[PDB]
Amino acid sequence: DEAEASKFVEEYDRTSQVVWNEYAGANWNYNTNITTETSKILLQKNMQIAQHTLKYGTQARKFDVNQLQNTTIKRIIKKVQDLERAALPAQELEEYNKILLDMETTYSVATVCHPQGSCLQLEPDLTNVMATSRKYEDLLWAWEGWRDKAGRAILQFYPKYVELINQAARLNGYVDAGDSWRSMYETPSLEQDLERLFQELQPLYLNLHAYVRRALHRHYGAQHINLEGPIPAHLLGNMWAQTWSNIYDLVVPFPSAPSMDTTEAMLKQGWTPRRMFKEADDFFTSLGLLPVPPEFWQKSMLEKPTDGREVVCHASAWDFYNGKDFRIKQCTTVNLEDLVVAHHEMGHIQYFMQYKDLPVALREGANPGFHEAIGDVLALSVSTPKHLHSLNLLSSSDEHDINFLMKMALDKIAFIPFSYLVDQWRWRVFDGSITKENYNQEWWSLRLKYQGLCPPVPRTQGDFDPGAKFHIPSSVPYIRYFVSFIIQFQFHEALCQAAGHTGPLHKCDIYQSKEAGQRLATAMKLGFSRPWPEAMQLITGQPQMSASAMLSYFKPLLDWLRTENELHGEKLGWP
Ligand SMILES: *[C@@H]1O[C@H](CO[C@@H]2O[C@@H](C)[C@@H](O)[C@@H](O)[C@@H]2O)[C@@H](O[C@@H]2O[C@H](CO)[C@@H](O[C@@H]3O[C@H](CO)[C@@H](O)[C@H](O[C@H]4O[C@H](CO)[C@@H](O)[C@H](O)[C@@H]4O)[C@@H]3O)[C@H](O)[C@H]2NC(C)=O)[C@H](O)[C@H]1NC(C)=O
Ligand SMILES: C[C@H](N[C@@H](CCc1ccccc1)C(=O)O)C(=O)N1[C@H](C(=O)O)C[C@@H]2CCC[C@@H]21
Ligand SMILES: *[C@@H]1O[C@H](CO)[C@@H](O)[C@H](O)[C@H]1NC(C)=O
Ligand SMILES: [Cl-]
Ligand SMILES: [Cl-]
Ligand SMILES: [Zn+2]
Repeated sequence: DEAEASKFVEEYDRTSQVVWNEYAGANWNYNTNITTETSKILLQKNMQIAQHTLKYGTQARKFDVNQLQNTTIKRIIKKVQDLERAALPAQELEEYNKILLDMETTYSVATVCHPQGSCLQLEPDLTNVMATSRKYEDLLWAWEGWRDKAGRAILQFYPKYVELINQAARLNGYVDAGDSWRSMYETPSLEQDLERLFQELQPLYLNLHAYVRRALHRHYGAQHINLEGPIPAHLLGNMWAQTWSNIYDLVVPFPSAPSMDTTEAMLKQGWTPRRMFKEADDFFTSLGLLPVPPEFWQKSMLEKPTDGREVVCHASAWDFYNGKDFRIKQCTTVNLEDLVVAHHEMGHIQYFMQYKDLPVALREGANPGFHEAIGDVLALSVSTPKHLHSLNLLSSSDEHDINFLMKMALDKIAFIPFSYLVDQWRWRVFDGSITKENYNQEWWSLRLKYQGLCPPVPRTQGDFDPGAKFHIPSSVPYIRYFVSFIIQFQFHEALCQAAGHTGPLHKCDIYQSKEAGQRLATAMKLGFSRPWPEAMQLITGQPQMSASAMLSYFKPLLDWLRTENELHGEKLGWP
């Protein structure tokens, strides 16, 4: 009995390595070269992996995991019993694969055109408009045009996708796809736990929101900003208003303090995408963590091809399940925002390398939020003024300190409500609370409730603004990012303590700390082998998610914001 189970998991492991490697290859070849041909081969590797999954999954279900002694084998088998989409009947599976492809392709190739003028892609053209334009109408053109072309085009697919992903979930024992996604945390209290964390971050977010609102009122005019209302969603420097640091220049706390736009210095000093990834590689090895293999530099796609290929630009990190081949696919622009993204992606690679010797079933983060957090933790240290000066991107006070904390808050704090709301919407869609008649309206009620944003153009029939955000057509869960943004501060706090930092958490730089590296490595090596609180304990010395570290980091800014907002009589929040 125990021996039949051990044999099954050995067979699953050897066979999955091969099939998954093949699938990954075909997926890569489509994502880096969208053609009718690579599309065909991919829809076919889809059948190969589904047949494997069905064969092994059917077998795994014949085991009574109740009767199994060995906890590693019990866990693998329990996981393999979940077939995901391979539980679907053939016709439904083919239909589902095709909608997924059609949605991701639609998003990745959408353009927004001036009439008898040029057509702009999201990366880089529209991204650059939203980051740099300070003209209401130009921002509006890009914000609305993107939703009209990408969002509206996804709407035709999305009800059918919901039906099929929910069907698959039920066939694997869940009540709907959102139940199956939440299950990845193995935490029955997840919903409650996440709300509590979100509530802890409200003082900070509301004070940041009010401060930024006031600054936007100063630039865009009184007739366009209601000081007691939501902020128009196209003014925050980002297509989704999910991060706000591109409007730092409008909101600087101490504009008299000498400053140097990082992005401008990178370009002035001839940085390239390769240099950006090498810098990240260097931070990892400085910690005693693993270097990316030679193969990574040969095979990765670190900038947008200029050779006529059409690609999925949206940055991602890829494991080919052979313990040797790891790659990033990103349409990298030379700027600080993408340096942070590069670190993020390099964290995923780091995780893949750390757990490469586990059985493939356990080759995941402790929970999905841990996978997202690793690269972000190193990027916190990278972003410090001291570290950017060491890279020759900054030439150099309480003034500079508050300025820095505001720059950081515009990314990290502004993202909290956005990252919370995405799957609050999708969970309700999947559980049937939001129908296709109310997709958009319910999105905007959440955008208002959590972020305090309004749409600058009233939405109409046929809009499907969630479709204009990559993870929606791509079927990538989002709550991981909310988790990540909380826990990355816990990890920074712990690692700073392990490295012997004293003084304010925000002045920590863990560059070259082997003590910090070792903490991270022990945790990453666990993969998915143990309940996530064990990885949390290895890093932090305690088992809980907690907002305390993020609050600690930002406390000097909280104080500064409260004093500033009070001085101007701001009314926090909106109706
Ligand atoms: C429950 O089952 C798990 C899984 O077992 C593994 O998979 C099964 C399907 C089957 O094929 C098993 O035969 C197979 O082991 C057991 O967990 C594994 O436990 C062993 C320990 O017996 C671990 O082995 C380690 O492997 C390292 C890398 O190859 C190796 O370097 C380690 O040794 C190090 O320590 C020695 C001490 O002598 C020292 O010389 C060095 O410091 C050296 O490097 C060590 O042998 C596996 O890694 C575990 N595998 C996984 C995937 O977790 C588990 O023990 C079992 N539970 C019970 C109660 O028996
Ligand atoms: C750029 C990044 N791309 C995602 C791709 C995820 C993915 C997953 C599965 C298949 C295809 C793509 C990731 O690396 O987690 C991303 O979407 N985000 C999120 C986002 O931009 O929405 C916020 C996260 C912090 C830094 C960058 C991270
Ligand atoms: C893109 O795919 C086409 C069709 O499969 C193939 O012939 C071509 O060589 C590919 N281009 C690159 C750069 O790989
Ligand atoms: Cl939107
Ligand atoms: Cl997730
Ligand atoms: Zn990620």
